[PDB]
Amino acid sequence: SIAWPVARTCPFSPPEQYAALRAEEPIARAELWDGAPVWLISRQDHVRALLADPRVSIHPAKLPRLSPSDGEAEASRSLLTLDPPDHGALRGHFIPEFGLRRVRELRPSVEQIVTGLLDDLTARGDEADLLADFALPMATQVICRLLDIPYEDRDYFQERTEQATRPAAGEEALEALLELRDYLDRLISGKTGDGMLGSMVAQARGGGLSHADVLDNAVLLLAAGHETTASMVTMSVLVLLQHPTAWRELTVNPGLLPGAVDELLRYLSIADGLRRSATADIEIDGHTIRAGDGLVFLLAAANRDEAVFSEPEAFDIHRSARRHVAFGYGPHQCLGQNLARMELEVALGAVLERLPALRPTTDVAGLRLKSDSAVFGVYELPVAW
Ligand code: HEM
Ligand SMILES: CC[C@H]1OC(=O)C[C@@H](O)[C@H](C)[C@@H](O[C@@H]2O[C@H](C)[C@@H](O)[C@H](N(C)C)[C@H]2O)[C@@H](CC=O)C[C@@H](C)C(=O)/C=C/C(C)=C/[C@@H]1C
Repeated sequence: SIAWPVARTCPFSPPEQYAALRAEEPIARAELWDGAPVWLISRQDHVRALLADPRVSIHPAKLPRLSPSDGEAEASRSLLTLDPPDHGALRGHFIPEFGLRRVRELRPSVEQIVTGLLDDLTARGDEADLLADFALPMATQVICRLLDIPYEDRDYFQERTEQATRPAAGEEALEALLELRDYLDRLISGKTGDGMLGSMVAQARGGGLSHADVLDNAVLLLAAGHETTASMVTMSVLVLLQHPTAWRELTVNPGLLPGAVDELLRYLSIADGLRRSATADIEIDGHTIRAGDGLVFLLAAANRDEAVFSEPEAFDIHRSARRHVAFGYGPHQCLGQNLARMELEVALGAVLERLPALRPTTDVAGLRLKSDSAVFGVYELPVAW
C-alpha cells in the first residue's frame, strides 16, 4: 500500500507518515518500485533488536533494490556488503584509526582546519554558502588527511560521491560510481606509504588484505568520510539558526556542546532507511517476516520514538540523555562515529565563536533538499554574519 522510498521533503522533520507507522503499524508491509515486498521498521526497540539479530543480512545478493539498475557495480568487500564473520575480521583492521585514542589525537588538526577556513571566510566577505565554503571543505580536508588522498582532487571525487550515493538514480549515478571506484584504484596503483590508505596498501602486500578489501573500503571511507560530515555540519547550523535560545546558551556554555551534538544527530537523522534482508523467518510483534523479505530501518522514525524521547518532535538541547540510532545499530554501527562527533563539536563551537551574528539569507521553504540521496541534506546554505 505504502510505496518505498517515501520522499523526505522537510529539512527538520521526517515524512509525516513515519509517526503513524510507529503508532499504528510498527512492522509495516510495503512495496518497492517493482512490487517486491519490504518491511518498514519504525520503533527504536524493533530497529535495534532486528539490526543486531543474526537472521538479518546486509549481503548484496538479497538486498532490497530501489530500481532496475540498483545493484550494478556493487562492491564485494565493502564493510557495507559483508555479514559476519568476514565483516568483523575486516573491520578489525580499521578500528585503530577510529577509536577515542586516535580521534582525540586528530582534534588539533580539525581545529586548525576549521580556524583557517573561518579566517579566509571572514577576511573575504560577510556572506557565503556554508556548505560549499565551509562544511564541505572542512569535512573533505579531514578525510583527505586521515586517508592521505590529494585534497587537490576534491572537485573530481566530491561531485562523483554525491551522484553515486543516490541509490534509485539512473546512469549518471552509475557512471559516477564507476568513475569514483577508478579514481581510488588509480590512487592505490600509485602507492605501489602514509595515511590510512598507505597503511591499507601495505597490509595488502603482506598477506593481510585483498585488493578488493582495499579498494572497496577506500571508496566507502572517502565517500562516507566527507559527505555525511559536510551535510551534518550544514544541517546542524541550519537547525541552530532556527533556535536563538540554544544559539546563545551554547555560546555562553560550550560544556553543552557534546549534548547538543547528540541531540542534533537524533533530530536531523540524515541517515535513514537502511536496507537488509531476512535469511530466516522472524516473528516480531504479531507478524512473521519471511526468509528473503526485505527490511527497511527508519532510523529517522526511531529517533522520534515517543516511547523513548519525550516531545520527540522538539529540538531540545536540555533533554535527558537517551541513546539514539543516528549511527545505526548492530555490527555495522558507524565506524566513524567518534570522528563525526568530534568534527561536529569543533565546527559548531568555532561557528558560534567566529560568526556570532550568523543569519540565513534565504527562506527555509526555498532550500533545495537532497531527498533521493542516501545522505540527506541541502544543495546549498546561504548565510550572512
Ligand atoms: C556525520 C554523520 C555520520 C552519520 C550520520 C553516519 C551514519 C552511519 C550509519 C547510519 C551507518 C550504518 C549504515 C548501515 O548499517 O547500513 C554508518 C556506517 C559507516 N560509517 Fe558513518 N556516519 C557518519 C559519519 C562517518 C564518517 C565521518 C566516517 C568515516 C570517516 C564514517 C564511516 C562509516 C563506515 C566505514 C561505515 C560502515 C561500517 C560497517 O558497515 O561496519 N561515517 N554511518
Ligand atoms: C546511510 C549512510 C551510509 O550510506 C550508504 O551506505 C549509501 C550506499 O548504499 C550507496 C547508496 C551505495 O551506492 C549505490 O551502490 C550500488 C551498488 C549502485 O548500484 C547504486 N547505483 C545507483 C549507482 C549506488 O547508488 C554505495 C555502494 C554500496 O556500498 C556507494 C559508495 C560510494 C559507498 O560505499 C558510500 C557509502 C556511504 C555514503 C555510506 C553511508 C555511511
